[PDB]
Amino acid sequence: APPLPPRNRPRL
Amino acid sequence: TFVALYDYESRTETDLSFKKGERLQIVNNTEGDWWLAHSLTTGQTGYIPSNYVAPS
Repeated sequence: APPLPPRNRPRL
Repeated sequence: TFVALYDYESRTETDLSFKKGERLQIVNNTEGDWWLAHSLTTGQTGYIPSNYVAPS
């Protein structure tokens, strides 16, 4: 399994 | 009908942690790499890491 990716976009 | 290949540990209350082999009903998968999944076992919403799930 890969490293947790960035949730869709960075907050704003 | 997606399947979490790996177990995901939600770090916030806006996401649901799943395990390897857990079925998750994908919801919105057009934002980025994370999509909103709905667990059918209990019936709760919770984002999910797409890199950990796959389309069956």
